[PDB]
Amino acid sequence: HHPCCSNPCQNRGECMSTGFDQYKCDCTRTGFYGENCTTPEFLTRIKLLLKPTPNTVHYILTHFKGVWNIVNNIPFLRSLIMKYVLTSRSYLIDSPPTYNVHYGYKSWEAFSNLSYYTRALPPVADDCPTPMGVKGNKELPDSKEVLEKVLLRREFIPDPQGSNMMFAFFAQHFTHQFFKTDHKRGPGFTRGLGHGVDLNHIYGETLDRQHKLRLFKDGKLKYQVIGGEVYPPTVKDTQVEMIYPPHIPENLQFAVGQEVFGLVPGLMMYATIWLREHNRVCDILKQEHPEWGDEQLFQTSRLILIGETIKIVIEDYVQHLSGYHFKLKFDPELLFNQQFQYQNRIASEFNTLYHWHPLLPDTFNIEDQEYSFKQFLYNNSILLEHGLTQFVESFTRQIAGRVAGGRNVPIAVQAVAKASIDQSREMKYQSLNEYRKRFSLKPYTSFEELTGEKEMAAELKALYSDIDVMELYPALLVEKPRPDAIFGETMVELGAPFSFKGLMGNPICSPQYWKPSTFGGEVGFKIINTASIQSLICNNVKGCPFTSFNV
Amino acid sequence: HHPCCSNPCQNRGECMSTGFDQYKCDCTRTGFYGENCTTPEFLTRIKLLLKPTPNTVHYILTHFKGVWNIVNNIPFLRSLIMKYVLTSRSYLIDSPPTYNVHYGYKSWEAFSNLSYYTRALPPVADDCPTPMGVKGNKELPDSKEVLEKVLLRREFIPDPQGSNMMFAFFAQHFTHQFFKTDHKRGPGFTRGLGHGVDLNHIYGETLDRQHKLRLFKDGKLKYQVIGGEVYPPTVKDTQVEMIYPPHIPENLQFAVGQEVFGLVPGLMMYATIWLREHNRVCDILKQEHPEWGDEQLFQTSRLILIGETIKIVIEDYVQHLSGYHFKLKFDPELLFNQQFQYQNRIASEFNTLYHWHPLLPDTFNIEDQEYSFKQFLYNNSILLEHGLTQFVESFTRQIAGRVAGGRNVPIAVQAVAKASIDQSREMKYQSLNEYRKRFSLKPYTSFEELTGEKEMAAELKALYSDIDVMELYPALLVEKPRPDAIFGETMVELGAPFSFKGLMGNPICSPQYWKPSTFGGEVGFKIINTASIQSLICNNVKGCPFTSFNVQ
Ligand code: COH
Ligand code: COH
Ligand SMILES: *[C@@H]1O[C@H](CO)[C@@H](O[C@@H]2O[C@H](CO)[C@@H](O[C@H]3O[C@H](CO)[C@@H](O)[C@H](O)[C@@H]3O)[C@H](O)[C@H]2NC(C)=O)[C@H](O)[C@H]1NC(C)=O
Ligand SMILES: *[C@@H]1O[C@@H](CO)[C@@H](O[C@@H]2O[C@H](CO)[C@@H](O)[C@H](O)[C@H]2NC(C)=O)[C@H](O)[C@H]1NC(C)=O
Ligand SMILES: *[C@@H]1O[C@H](CO)[C@@H](O[C@@H]2O[C@H](CO)[C@@H](O)[C@H](O)[C@H]2NC(C)=O)[C@H](O)[C@H]1NC(C)=O
Ligand SMILES: *[C@@H]1O[C@H](CO)[C@@H](O[C@@H]2O[C@H](CO)[C@@H](O)[C@H](O)[C@H]2NC(C)=O)[C@H](O)[C@H]1NC(C)=O
Ligand SMILES: CCCCC/C=C\C/C=C\C/C=C\C/C=C\CCCC(=O)O
Ligand SMILES: CCCCC/C=C\C/C=C\C/C=C\C/C=C\CCCC(=O)O
Ligand SMILES: CCCCCCCCO[C@@H]1O[C@H](CO)[C@@H](O)[C@H](O)[C@H]1O
Ligand SMILES: CCCCCCCCO[C@@H]1O[C@H](CO)[C@@H](O)[C@H](O)[C@H]1O
Ligand SMILES: *[C@@H]1O[C@H](CO)[C@@H](O)[C@H](O)[C@H]1NC(C)=O
Ligand SMILES: *[C@@H]1O[C@H](CO)[C@@H](O)[C@H](O)[C@H]1NC(C)=O
Repeated sequence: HHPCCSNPCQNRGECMSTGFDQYKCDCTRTGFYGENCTTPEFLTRIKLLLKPTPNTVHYILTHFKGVWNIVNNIPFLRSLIMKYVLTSRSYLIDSPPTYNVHYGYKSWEAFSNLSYYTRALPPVADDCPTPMGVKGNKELPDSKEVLEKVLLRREFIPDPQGSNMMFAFFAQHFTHQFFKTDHKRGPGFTRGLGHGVDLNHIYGETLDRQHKLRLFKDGKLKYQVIGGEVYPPTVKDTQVEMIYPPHIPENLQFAVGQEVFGLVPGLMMYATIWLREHNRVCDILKQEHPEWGDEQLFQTSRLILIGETIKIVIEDYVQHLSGYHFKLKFDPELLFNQQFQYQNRIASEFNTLYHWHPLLPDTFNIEDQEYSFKQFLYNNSILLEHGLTQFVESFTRQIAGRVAGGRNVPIAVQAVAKASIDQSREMKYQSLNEYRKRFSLKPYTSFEELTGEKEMAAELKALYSDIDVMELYPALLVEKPRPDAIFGETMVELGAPFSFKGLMGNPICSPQYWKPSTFGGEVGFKIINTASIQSLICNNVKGCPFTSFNV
Repeated sequence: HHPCCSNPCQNRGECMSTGFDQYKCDCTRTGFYGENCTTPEFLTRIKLLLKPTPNTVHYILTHFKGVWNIVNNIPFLRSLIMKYVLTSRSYLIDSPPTYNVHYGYKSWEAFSNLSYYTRALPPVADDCPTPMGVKGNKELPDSKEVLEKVLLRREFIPDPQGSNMMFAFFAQHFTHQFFKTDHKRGPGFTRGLGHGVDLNHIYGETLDRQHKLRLFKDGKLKYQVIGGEVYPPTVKDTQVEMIYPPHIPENLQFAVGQEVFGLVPGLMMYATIWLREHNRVCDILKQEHPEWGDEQLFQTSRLILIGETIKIVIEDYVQHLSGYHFKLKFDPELLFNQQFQYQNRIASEFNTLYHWHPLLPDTFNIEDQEYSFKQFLYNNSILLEHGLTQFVESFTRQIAGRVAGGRNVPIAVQAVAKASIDQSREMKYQSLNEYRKRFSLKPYTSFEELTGEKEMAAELKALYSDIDVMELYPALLVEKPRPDAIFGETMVELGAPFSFKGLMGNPICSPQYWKPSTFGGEVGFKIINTASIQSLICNNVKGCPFTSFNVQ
């Protein structure tokens, strides 16, 4: 079998076979040397002794509110701190991208083929004696057993950080522009060839699909008006393929950028909000530029909406998730003096970690109604009956479920949760602790240390036997959360690098794009730099209801 | 008409319409302010006072040969100079890329659509009152008149720098991996979706083509043996589509990565050399890794060959071309402490400036024979008859034409030269002087200053009237060359930025790829760092004939 099965190279060393049963480690630029890149250089010794742990930093960022208030109101310090956040996080990501499901060594095929998700760690070789390499049993524990013992919800565990349904559907809507798995090809393949925040979930992945969705007047998107209210246009009207059960009434077959968005009325809420926003921006730009044509109005609006999305994601969405007293900032200018690659490739593991199915409530509570999953799935009727105002008001009030801490996956989505385990096994994922080491974390030494608890830990110990073969996805959902937090350490420490890299790595953040002229002048530039989730809803929802990502 | 037609914004300022009759210039990070970004900031004033002109820097690099001999032997100093050559040139390129033929403003379509060539300068708007904007006549001069008066070869003018036929065909072979115009769509569109040095002209653009060219044993490419010599396989054997006229027999239909390489035996020469190199590297890698399979051997060989190619392009090809006494260096590590984007998008203007048709000779001289264009085109029998050794020996000593200086396009490719002018106009290119300002060069004030001469200058003046409506491509071919040199100023100052961006921007040059293990260990890595045109030929051509890019 492959000599690198045991994962012998440490500290980001590269393993290469040199014979049938011999390997070598390439310690180039790791700060380490020796056979396995474990002997630190003198400079690395001092860097290690002085580096605070992720949990220490977390404690500082979530405490001393009085100091942060001062720091937040001095732009020089705010910028300084945000600059460090962006750079230190992004440095953990290979960019240009490296491995994928089929390639555990660098290759031109792996670099150039955009159909693959990329990989932060190379897959376990096909001939390895063990699923995780050399450690553990000949098979991983049964998929269903792990799910039932440790993942499935008994009683609803609300998020202590206060995340609501506005946050939960935003997460789903937003991420489904870059997590679009090509199930025809396999779990390691993507249909999102733009690999980032391109807004294909609004505009369509292809030019053919985009042009069917456009009005070709004033830069706007097609729409229908039901009950005086503006909604996405119809499948029949546009000839835009969508996924719908055969029984859905013609006029509730809404056509939007992303094919799967008719599945959940919560996604159509955001789909409707964003379509209105685009046409609102068209109106603004037509005012500033009576001379512009349909095409330029459309493209400029799209760039503006990308900017708005990135702004909201950092300053409202990640801000909420973090729990920090420090106010995160969206400012491309922070990187203009830094080394940074304005490109992104979506990683399979980033897809895997974002399976936040525990966020889902037991029922979806609109106005006086409480809908079960069966009633809510594929029911755009609910959206038309209640309206966007009521949707926002209700979902702002409804608490979401806790992700870490264990046992909070709703049984309605049990098949999806199991699929996450099975597919990551098909894609030969390395172990939790291998991923922790990859992102500068200390490997867990026991199951009890993972869960901060005894019962689930005991169950897991019987199932996996060795902590060093525990699986990434299940561990993320059972991990001891931070104090009164939605996530545990591994979720934050892996997720933040991928996230900031996808956000800042956008062409619009690059110096030749980050100018008012790109967005139609100061007016369009202002729309981006003052965007918020509140103003998104205020501008596009009748009655301007209060909203936020917390209850 | 569009308010920005007159290109009012200077120094990289971006023009935006603010009404039917009005514009605004965005001067962000240009170092200038004011209505048209022409009022310099204080720091900018100092920088402009102490900045040498491209001409004086060229002088320094082409003189003081003894000084440069010392400099070339001081690793620290060589690194410092080479580092500045890379950075100062690269900042002239937009990366991520901006405009294209359909988009004079920034847009997601322009950014994300790999089928377009990008544009260093936005096209002239569709409703502008003149082709160049506001200046000059309603119509440009007849391109046939321009071609005939100042472009067409009278007597052959040899290159003073001594470029040979090895250099001319290497240029053609190398660049045709990334200049692959999509004629079914138009001249602003490409088929090279990799936009750089991916070696698709060897391995194929798509995975289907690659798999048909591969042997699936030992990482190797399919081949055939003719008279004990290794050549590419046939169309019949691979089912690989190639462009060949009907009269070409089955056995002479060689199949290579790039569809058009059957056109020219000089191209098929390099195709055969590089196929041999691939299979040679596979042999070496199998010796180091008897445990590896076919797929890893193929892929790792591809990565090494990409390395070899960049190494050769910088240290042999650009070196010869530059005329410098300073030794250029391929070293990715020079950029590791620098702000640099490891990505590339091929620019339409880079394609246009690379139409070096004056390089071509009147006849192709192999051993005893002198083949006309008609006898040479599509005639791979010439290659089998003489062999690679005689091809290398013959092309090494045959001189190429001078590109700049006028009247040196061979009449055989008359139609191709005219097409370069026509297509430029079709793609709504801005004027020569606009492109010069775009690259920090002084605009020419007269046709005489452009040509350094009187006869062609006056003909051009009668055709164009105004120096500010002179077109880019004709100007490059008529421009006053540097002393005893192949190119004029505009060719080098536009060409170099596009070039180093394409070479260093390649993912293998990035810190995570530039490691011995990417290339299968220290042996594989050393193949890259010791690669040269001579060694490529020595290892792959029987007898190891001597070669270089100059006649000597
Ligand atoms: C954080 C947002 C979020 C939530 C709340 C969520 C909870 C829900 C939910 C309840 C309303 C429904 C009806 C769905 C339905 C689906 N989810 Co999500 N999943 C979410 C983010 C994801 C991710 C991540 C994937 C995997 C990527 C993929 O398959 O495209 C996913 C995939 C899907 C798929 C494709 C099948 C597969 O193989 O994964 C279906 C169907 N969906 N999930
Ligand atoms: C620098 C290398 C080089 C040389 C020596 C060269 C000299 C020669 C030559 C002598 C052997 C032959 C037979 C050809 C034949 C052709 N050249 Co070149 N051209 C070259 C680089 C180009 C470029 C640049 C173009 C523009 C279009 C493209 O490459 O897609 C070109 C285009 C072509 C085309 C049609 C494509 C188009 O213009 O759209 C033909 C036919 N060829 N040319
Ligand atoms: C990058 O831009 C290319 C040029 O715009 C584009 O190719 C174009 O695609 C359009 C729309 O798909 C094609 O137009 C089609 O229109 C109707 C659809 O009903 C059909 O009847 C026609 O057969 C036709 O295919 C054009 O053919 C084509 N335009 C060209 C070649 O100039 C690419 O699609 C873009 N690339 C991506 C990835 O989006
Ligand atoms: C910056 O813009 C240019 C536009 O090219 C210039 O406008 C020109 O000024 C001429 C007089 O110097 C006028 O005849 C005419 O209005 C205009 N020319 C053309 C061809 O449109 C502005 O003067 C200049 N502004 C500044 C402040 O320098
Ligand atoms: C580098 O790593 C290898 C493998 O991880 C180490 O070799 C193993 O060490 C353990 C000691 O706990 C033994 O049980 C194994 O049998 C050893 N051999 C193999 C082939 O796995 C090696 O010691 C490390 N080298 C250094 C210098 O630290
Ligand atoms: C990217 O990779 C995929 C998978 O390797 C390629 O799809 C394969 O293409 C071959 C030959 O074209 C088919 O025989 C296989 O069935 C495909 N594999 C699948 C569908 O999983 C794909 O062609 C590559 N993309 C590009 C642009 O080269
Ligand atoms: C591909 C484009 C990327 C878009 C970004 C998508 C999602 C961002 C949100 C969550 C990512 C997952 C975990 C990060 C959790 C908290 C962030 C705060 C940590 C920090 O700030 O230190
Ligand atoms: C994808 C791009 C690949 C690179 C293109 C390959 C070769 C470029 C060769 C010539 C380009 C035009 C003019 C001359 C360029 C450099 C000469 C020395 C100038 C310098 O060094 O200061
Ligand atoms: C409500 C749906 C959840 C079904 C899970 C039951 C199957 C897994 O068995 C679990 O064993 C655990 C031992 O620690 C018990 O604490 C759980 O109650 C039990 O569910
Ligand atoms: C041999 C010296 C070249 C003279 C320069 C050409 C001047 C115009 O010669 C033109 O070029 C072509 C050449 O066959 C012909 O097709 C045109 O009919 C002819 O007008
Ligand atoms: C559809 O949703 C509506 C709410 O308007 C509800 O009355 C109905 O029962 C739902 N239908 C199904 C099949 O769930
Ligand atoms: C092709 O070249 C061969 C030499 O190998 C020569 O004999 C023949 O005449 C040429 N064919 C044509 C059509 O010019």
